Amino acid sequence: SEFQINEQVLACWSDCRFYPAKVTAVNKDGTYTVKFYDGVVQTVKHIHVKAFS
Amino acid sequence: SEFQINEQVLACWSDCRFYPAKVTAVNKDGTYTVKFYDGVVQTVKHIHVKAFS
Repeated sequence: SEFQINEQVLACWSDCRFYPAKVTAVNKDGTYTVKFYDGVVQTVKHIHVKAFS
Repeated sequence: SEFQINEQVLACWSDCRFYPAKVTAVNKDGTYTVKFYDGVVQTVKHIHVKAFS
């Protein structure tokens, strides 16, 4: 089951730590476009993100 | 003290884990160009890599 647009997830950043990011796009190739709080955007594989609570 | 070209370090990858990578370039802007075992190249800040241990 895929995370949905506008949904918050934990995404990995350059410091090898996870931060909350908002799914801005779900792609057919099995990736997500996510946006961190500071506006930084990145594309990541579904398996590289996880639930956030 | 900066890591040097050809020197190996631990670099962060998309799965938020560290893997051994070879420093292929030391840049004036304080970043490294590193190459993982599988040939994957990425540019990272100095503070985002650590001694290969």
